[PDB]
Amino acid sequence: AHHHHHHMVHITLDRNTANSWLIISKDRRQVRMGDTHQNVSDNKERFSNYPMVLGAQRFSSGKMYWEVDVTQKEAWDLGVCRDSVQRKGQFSLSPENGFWTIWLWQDSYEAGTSPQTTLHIQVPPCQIGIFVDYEAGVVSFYNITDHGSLIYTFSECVFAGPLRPFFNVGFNYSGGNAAPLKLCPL
Amino acid sequence: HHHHHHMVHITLDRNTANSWLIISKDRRQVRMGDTHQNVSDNKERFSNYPMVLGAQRFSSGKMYWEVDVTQKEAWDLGVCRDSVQRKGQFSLSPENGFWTIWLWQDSYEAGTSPQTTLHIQVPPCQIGIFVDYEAGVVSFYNITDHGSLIYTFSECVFAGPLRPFFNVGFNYSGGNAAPLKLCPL
Repeated sequence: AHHHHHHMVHITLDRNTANSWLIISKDRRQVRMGDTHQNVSDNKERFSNYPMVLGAQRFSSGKMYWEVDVTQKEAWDLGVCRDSVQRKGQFSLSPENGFWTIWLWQDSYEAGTSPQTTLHIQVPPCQIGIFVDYEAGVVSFYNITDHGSLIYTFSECVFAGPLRPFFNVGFNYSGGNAAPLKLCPL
Repeated sequence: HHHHHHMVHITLDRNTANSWLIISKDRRQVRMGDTHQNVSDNKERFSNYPMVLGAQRFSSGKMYWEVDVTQKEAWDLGVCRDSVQRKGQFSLSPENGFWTIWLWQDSYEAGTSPQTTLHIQVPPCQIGIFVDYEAGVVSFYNITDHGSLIYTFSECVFAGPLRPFFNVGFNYSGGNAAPLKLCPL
């Protein structure tokens, strides 16, 4: 269990960074993958190749905590990234590329080290806690569903500028990944 | 099957290939790399998926070729219109100019809209692809299972030249690094 709760922040999704196929709720607290290219203007901030979107918030100092609902989802990537991350084309999620993430992919939980580190989770999470300590260079992930158990911590992170909450809802080739990512209500 | 007498020698068209694809010197094998492969962007190149086309173009006749899929966790294979879109996101369907089958997360499917599940008993290691342009037919055969029929698209509206089509798939799991190979004649 942890004591990051007193550092919780209210995250909203940045529509200008969202892949053109994403459908984001009115309050910008939920996101799902849609079935068509969804009428949005071209900009350099927008992720082009993956169902990714950033939180609107920028962090250059302090301790921040937020929670993400992943109930019923078969794939997702979650964490935090540099504002400077590549938006266009193909790229790997790694600290070198400015991403500190974990994911669910094909029934396996992984930390986004390079190469990936498989995580042994006894209770599949329905909700994920994400903690960032900017000055310390720490990004931690917690299994809210299972006693706030620790999933993984990145340490000695090179943030090298502002950080952004990071989300990938994932594609849905099997039909089993339609569920949204939701930011849990504080 | 009885399509062996229509076999053609297929080679891969480098200019069409996703930029992370590693294509052998003989242009008969392809696998997913972990970085860009120092190729320049062009209008032909698939941008969003690890796809590549055969260099050959067909507007008539009967053609057959074979692809090795040994070990691979995921792939898409078949034939497509030369006019298919190369950029952005799209589904593989006849409406979009693709006649394909795939292996995705332990299920074999045909690329209809919506997808049609296949009835494969023996997991293939090699797939034979037959196209009869005039007949409007694309058929898939399980070479591993004595050439048994997998799937036939008929009443195909080819609507112009066709290209062999390949997708090696991404390798997020670490378990899909295997190449696609064009089997020797």
